[PDB]
Amino acid sequence: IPPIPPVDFAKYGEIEEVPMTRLMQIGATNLHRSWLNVPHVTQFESADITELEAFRVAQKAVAKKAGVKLTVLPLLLKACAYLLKELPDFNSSLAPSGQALIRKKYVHIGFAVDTPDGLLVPVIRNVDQKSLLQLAAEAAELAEKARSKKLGADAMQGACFTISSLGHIGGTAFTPIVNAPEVAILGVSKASMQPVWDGKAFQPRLMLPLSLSYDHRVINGAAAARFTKRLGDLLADIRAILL
Amino acid sequence: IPPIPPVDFAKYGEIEEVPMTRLMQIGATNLHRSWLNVPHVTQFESADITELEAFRVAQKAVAKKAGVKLTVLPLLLKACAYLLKELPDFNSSLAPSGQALIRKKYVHIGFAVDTPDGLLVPVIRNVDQKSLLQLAAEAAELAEKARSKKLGADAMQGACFTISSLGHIGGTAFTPIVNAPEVAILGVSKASMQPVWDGKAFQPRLMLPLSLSYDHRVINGAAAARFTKRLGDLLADIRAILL
Amino acid sequence: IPPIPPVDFAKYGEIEEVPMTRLMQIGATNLHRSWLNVPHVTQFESADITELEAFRVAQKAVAKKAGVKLTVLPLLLKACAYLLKELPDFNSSLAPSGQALIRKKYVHIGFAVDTPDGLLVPVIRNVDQKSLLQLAAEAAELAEKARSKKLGADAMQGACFTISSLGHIGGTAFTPIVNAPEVAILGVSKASMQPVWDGKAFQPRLMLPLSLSYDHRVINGAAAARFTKRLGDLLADIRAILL
Repeated sequence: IPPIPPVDFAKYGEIEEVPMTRLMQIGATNLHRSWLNVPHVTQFESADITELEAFRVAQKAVAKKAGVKLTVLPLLLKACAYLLKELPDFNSSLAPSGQALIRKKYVHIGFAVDTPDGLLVPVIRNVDQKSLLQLAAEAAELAEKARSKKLGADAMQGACFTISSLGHIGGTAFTPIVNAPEVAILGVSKASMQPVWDGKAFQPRLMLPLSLSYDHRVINGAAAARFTKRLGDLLADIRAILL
Repeated sequence: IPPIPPVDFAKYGEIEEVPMTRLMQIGATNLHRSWLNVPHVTQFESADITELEAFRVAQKAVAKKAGVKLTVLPLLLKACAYLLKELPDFNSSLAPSGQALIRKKYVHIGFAVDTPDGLLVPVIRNVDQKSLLQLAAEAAELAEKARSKKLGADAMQGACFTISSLGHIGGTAFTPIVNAPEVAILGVSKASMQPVWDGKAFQPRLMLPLSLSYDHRVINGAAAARFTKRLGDLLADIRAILL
Repeated sequence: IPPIPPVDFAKYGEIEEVPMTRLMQIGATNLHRSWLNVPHVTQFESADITELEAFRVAQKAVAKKAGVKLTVLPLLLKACAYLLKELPDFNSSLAPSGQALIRKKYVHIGFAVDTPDGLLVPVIRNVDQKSLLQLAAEAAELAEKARSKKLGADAMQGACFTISSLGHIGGTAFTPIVNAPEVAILGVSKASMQPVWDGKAFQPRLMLPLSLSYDHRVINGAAAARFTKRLGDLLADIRAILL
């Protein structure tokens, strides 16, 4: 792969060399290994979370009595675990012989935490088996452990899918990079009030933007549009997870 | 190109190996060969098809009397063939000497059909010369042939451009991968009612989302925005194809 | 990197070979070198420029008295220079030892001009130090020099960031390719009137679509969402540049 010509950057003005933490360099290498290895496609969709938000906000009492803050993330984690069980090609990996996929029978999901030294993706194990407030607490713990360099590498391992949420900073949608050997990563952005046709007039609904990137070798376009559609359906009525 | 480290996936839970059809493996290889070879950009645009939909729906009688179902696809095929004639760099390919483009003087277009064994892209030849109901029928035939493994490889050959339509499952936009040695692929998603400024108030218009990925080596950014703009214009009034 | 199988294209119809200008071939090579080398992500955002447009239009008198046309580009250039100073990782480059970043202490920005022979990206030096009408004039000069093959290669050098504006042709958003060894490129598309929730009803605001692609090795997802958010904030009130 042809390298970039070196440029003498100080010919154009003052420069200064800051160095990279080992975590950024590790990060850097893994992403470039994902990028050259995975033919990426991104599927955009946005979900109606007007009702999910109201749920979230009404349960602020309960959540505080349990010491967890309830955010959208445990609600995202729960719906994607249901779905990763319904559509198992998403919960799997290409075997190194290129000719089989390892379907994992377990659901562990990581999520991106951006710390000072770099990106960490702590994994929550068997997300399918935990409740909203369990997930809430654990997510929170692992994030502080991650910020405070106290996350032992055991916890960065063997995830089946990654969620990257930037809803807290902003943006309309992005195209995340798959953490190979996983096969898909959900990027989530800022929710906004949007007019939505109700058959007669435009209603304001709160809409969460979602960006699913996938490994096109394993997941085709119709499988991915069916996954973000189902996910949009589950987030608009989380009670469907009950049945 | 550095390979992905092998992970022992059964350390984290129960796994199961399902194998890949030869069609998926073929599929897989061709996409990775496209991905490493084509510097991709995706241009998003959305077109006003309120009038095209009404046309489509009013001609349901005619279409049934001819045995074809009229969908948006023959209407997409016709407009892109007009346009592939107007903007010939889109209907062409990079010569293997990297220093010339083969402009094709013919317009054959394929479209993605996702079958059980994998993705097939049957080609309709000389789309420029067929009418809406001819195109309607043929598309339909090739798709059933494709589902039923009866599509002879002659029909997967020598296309100039690909349309991938996921409007039937959902999604807001995606970033398709170019089927090299073609130079562009139109991805089409779900149409929705959207408010559109009429200079004075917001009108509800039915808007089709379009995602053109292209080979940035051959097509520059301004050529691609001019192609989806023209396409948006042609779909809002298909009568412009007449003149 | 596996090559594309050669196809005999004249088996399917009449072909014609047109050749590539040296500028397209140069262009072609640089993009493929960027693509294989940079793990790309694109961050979408859109900014409220209703007030910026009114400013622009009210100062048409002044601009004409100075001989410059005031467009959105000098306003984009100014806000990104402020911001490139606030978020210096965006104004920097990966050292060839892969383990340090060269932070540039200067702000020179290029912008894409698509000419007949190919894409040129003239650079305006020390954009941070020039005013709106200086920037206006210079941009304009360099563009005509670029169209007329009179741009000496000195002017295509040592830029820290690229803006590619296609707002003049159309489109909703695109995913530009980073001009390595730069680390980010802002793509800008067509502004449209959009309903925006004001807490009580939907107001029509003029919204500029922005698409920031970045080198994920150097910039993480949260840094990029913070850059397009800040940029959206600066374009909605350019007076913040004053303080």
